[PDB]
Amino acid sequence: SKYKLIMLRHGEGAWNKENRFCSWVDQKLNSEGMEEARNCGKQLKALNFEFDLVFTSVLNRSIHTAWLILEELGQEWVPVESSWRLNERHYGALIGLNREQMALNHGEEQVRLWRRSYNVTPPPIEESHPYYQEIYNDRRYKVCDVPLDQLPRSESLKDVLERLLPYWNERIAPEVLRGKTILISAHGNSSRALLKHLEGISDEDIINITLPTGVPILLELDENLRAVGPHQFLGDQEAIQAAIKKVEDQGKVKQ
Amino acid sequence: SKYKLIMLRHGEGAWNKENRFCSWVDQKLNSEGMEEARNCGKQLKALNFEFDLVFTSVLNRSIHTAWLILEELGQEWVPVESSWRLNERHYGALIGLNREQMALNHGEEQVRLWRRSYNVTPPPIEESHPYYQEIYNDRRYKVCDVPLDQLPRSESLKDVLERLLPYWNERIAPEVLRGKTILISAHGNSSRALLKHLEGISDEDIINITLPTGVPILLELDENLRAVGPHQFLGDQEAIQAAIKKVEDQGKVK
Ligand SMILES: O=C(O)[C@@H](COP(=O)(O)O)OP(=O)(O)O
Ligand SMILES: O=C(O)[C@@H](COP(=O)(O)O)OP(=O)(O)O
Repeated sequence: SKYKLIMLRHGEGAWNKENRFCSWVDQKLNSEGMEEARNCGKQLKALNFEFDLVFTSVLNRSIHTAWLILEELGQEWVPVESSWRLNERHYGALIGLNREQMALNHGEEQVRLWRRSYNVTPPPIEESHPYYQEIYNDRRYKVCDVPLDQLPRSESLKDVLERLLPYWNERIAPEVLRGKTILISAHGNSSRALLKHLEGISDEDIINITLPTGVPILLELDENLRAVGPHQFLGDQEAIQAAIKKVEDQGKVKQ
Repeated sequence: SKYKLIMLRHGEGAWNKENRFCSWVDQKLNSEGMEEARNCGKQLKALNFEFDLVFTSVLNRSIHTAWLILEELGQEWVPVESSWRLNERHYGALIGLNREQMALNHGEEQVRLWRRSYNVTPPPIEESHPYYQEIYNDRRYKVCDVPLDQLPRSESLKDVLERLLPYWNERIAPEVLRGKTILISAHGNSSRALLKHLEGISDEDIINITLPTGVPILLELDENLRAVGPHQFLGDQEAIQAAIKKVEDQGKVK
């Protein structure tokens, strides 16, 4: 048989309007991001989706996005599970910094490696970093399945997959094989990591994949939980392609 | 108090202005009801509550109340679990009717009996009722731990406790004993039901218990999960007392 699930990246936040890496900083959605979530819900309602389970990260923007979608669907009673393993990639010391500023300071090539490469690891975030405390003093990281001191201080996309894959195999994949309709409300790079795995994208090719925000991602899997075909985006394709470019352009020097 | 837990009933719903028995009909919170939820979260945050698990009914107003509370607490990550067993008492045929109009026509004492009695079972809702289809056709009841045809069509407060107690004993109680701080976002009568049980309130005394909306109810339990003392409403008692009278007045003429 074949199985379909929905994956999506939450919408806008104050920091991305400023083009700053947010990552593990628990920023809330802004008005726009909230609306993008509701629009995703309306599209899903149009397709008459009836979810059985929802998985999110422990970053509140991921959870609020799910809640907004469920409300649009009148499905607020559907079980939700949140895990740090779906958290956006940890950008380490790059957290809070302006992407275009990084391109000017280190060049576009380096920035593209930091943002999209598979193996490159961002410099780790140190205790002196402006957002260090706000992150590691939060109780949500004191009750994860890994000790607080063992949580990453930065992650390469490969690092993300290593901590996300076990969660997918052990808690999400089984539900898919049981025919459950699943919604994964994740982030830009945690989503790319999952896609890289399910579609068997190469270490090299994954660098060219950029996901637009607030856009339902359609993915169909076979009996072996491997992608039957490339992931697709639900909505106006031209607008989605333009949004993908805007994300890419955030790491480019003006011209 | 070896264990402490918070329970509360959600604020005003979409039918509150009309003062109609909502019960199993899935109406959403109105503007005021949302604020009541937010104020609850603020009050809980001021008292340093850190929840580890939240239980709600499957009625959206109860879930939304929990979500708003969690947001004020910055605890949106805390696990939430929902069950029809925490649903408000099923008002049967009385669903959709105006409380005050009933009081006018049948007498305040009669309506008070229907609302707070422990043993009186309201007339069952019938297929001809305006809100029957809307309730029993909903997918949330298709995936219950009980067959659709087995779900009640009306419930006395005693019936409510009977289908709520199992959920408490099997899912909630164990967590409390594990030291977890729990929040129960329930309803006017399902909350009364749980209180009767936990505080060992008599069949007669339970009739005089009316719970205010949007007010956190602190319950302190011992090793046997039995209330050590009476439930405590967290907030200004005078304002809380008025919130209670508001509920009682819903069944009074004028
Ligand atoms: O790291 C972040 O803040 C972005 C991704 O940024 P880029 O890797 O695309 O630059 O993830 P999001 O929080 O928007 O889901
Ligand atoms: O819908 C209901 O019947 C009320 C209780 O009504 P009364 O027994 O207080 O009249 O429960 P709620 O929806 O507010 O949680």
